[PDB]
Amino acid sequence: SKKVNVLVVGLDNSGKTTIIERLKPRPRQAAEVAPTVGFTVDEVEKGPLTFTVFDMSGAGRYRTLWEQYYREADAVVFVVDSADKLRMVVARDEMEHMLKHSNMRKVPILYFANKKDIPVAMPPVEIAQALGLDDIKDRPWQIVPSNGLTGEGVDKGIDWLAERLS
Amino acid sequence: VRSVWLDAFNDPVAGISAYTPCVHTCNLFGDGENRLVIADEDRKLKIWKGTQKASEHPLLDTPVAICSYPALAVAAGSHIYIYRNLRPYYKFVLPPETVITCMDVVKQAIDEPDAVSCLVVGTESGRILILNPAGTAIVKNIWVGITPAMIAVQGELDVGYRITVAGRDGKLYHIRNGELSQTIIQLEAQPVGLVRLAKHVAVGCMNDVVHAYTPTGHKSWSLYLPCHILAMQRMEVTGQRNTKALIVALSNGEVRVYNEKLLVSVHVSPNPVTALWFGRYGREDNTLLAITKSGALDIKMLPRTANLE
Ligand SMILES: Nc1nc2c(ncn2[C@@H]2O[C@H](COP(=O)(O)OP(=O)(O)OP(=O)(O)O)[C@@H](O)[C@H]2O)c(=O)[nH]1
Ligand SMILES: [Mg+2]
Repeated sequence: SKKVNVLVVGLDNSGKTTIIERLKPRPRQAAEVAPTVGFTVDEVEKGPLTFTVFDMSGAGRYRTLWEQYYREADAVVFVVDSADKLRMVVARDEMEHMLKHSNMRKVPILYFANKKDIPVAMPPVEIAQALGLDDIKDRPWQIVPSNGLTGEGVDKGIDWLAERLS
Repeated sequence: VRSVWLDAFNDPVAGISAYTPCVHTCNLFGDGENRLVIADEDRKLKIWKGTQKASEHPLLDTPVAICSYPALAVAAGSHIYIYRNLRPYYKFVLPPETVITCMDVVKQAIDEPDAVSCLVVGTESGRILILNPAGTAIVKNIWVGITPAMIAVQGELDVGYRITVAGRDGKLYHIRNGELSQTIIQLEAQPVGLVRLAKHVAVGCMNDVVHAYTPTGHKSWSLYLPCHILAMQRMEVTGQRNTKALIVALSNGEVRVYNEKLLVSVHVSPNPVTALWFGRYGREDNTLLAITKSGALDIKMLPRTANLE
């Protein structure tokens, strides 16, 4: 088989721990999933690839940690709460820095515009216009709406990432 | 020089007509994400959650100030209809016959955030009544010579506490641990704002001078402003930055961010700001709330990475 490194960043409460739980087998799944403390490292298999997955916390307090994995990471999944119109900019800043860093290589970035089910959700075109993804011109990137709770879209997404990771 | 802030979201058309003492954020409901509470001049009590308005409520009178002890508590006349997530809970009234000038909070013992809380009130009679951690009753009635224009609390109710009081006469008075000082500082004009900083108190007089005062009476620094003072507020970043700043907004439209003697950020709202709040609102900790004379609400946020050094 072949193993590759995927880092999962995103503001607090965007549903990173939920989105990775839908990549885990239905029996190995946790019922009620908890606010990630520090960080958590699962392994998930999808095709020829075996993902080394890094789930960070998003609360300000721990963001100082994302920088720790930027060197080894082969791909970044960036998760965004679609109901939090407020902290959209704060997401942008954190994302800008992450790209800006000297250790984060020009790897593929899959952006989940999660929580599409919420009524007030922000639509995949407004979200990427806030985050300014149109500017990102050096790496492969794609935004995908989703529902972490259900796994909806999560397939559509990881499938994409796995493609350019092969 | 430049502005340090991130521009969160902007609502040009909120209904809000209020000044600083009638604005507040707290965790009334408890779902982590904090709410903005405003006692409008509509005699309406608007509530904002995140990027949107959530509720409106009716206010019996036009309000004087609102605080929180998770229990909101508007003041008006001689009554204080302290609501509580979110329906009436008392109608505590002042024993002698009094009108309320000002109101603020005090830490009960922990002197730390999100702890037990004791409500405090100034009275036009000339008293400052500190009350119970259930708002139950007057805990220390201190009668003081002048009409209180505004007040600031630094400390803890159990450990130790110093309260600074700007009177309408243009004098600054002190009370340490329930005990009143006979130290009286004479101001240059009648006071416009009062901020608890790091190791001193900040007065803004009408002649566009901010002044820093230590409980002793030493004058640390003086800020000399190009226009007129409309707003002042304690901006308190905790963490590896740990600065306890001062934002001051002026009618020329700028909002300045002094870190002690030094200017750190200036931006300009299209209409003059009348209200300033810095704190956790939404899920982000360092957020600036402004209510302008055009009745618009502006939310700005302080990057993790910004140095105020
Ligand atoms: N409506 C809705 N709620 C979701 C969705 N995904 C997660 N949640 C809820 O959001 C809350 C937080 O989810 P988490 O996955 O723990 O947040 P996180 O992305 O892991 O970020 P951390 O705070 O660092 O743990 C929980 O109540 C989840 O049930 C979603 O897709 N839709
Ligand atoms: Mg998590």
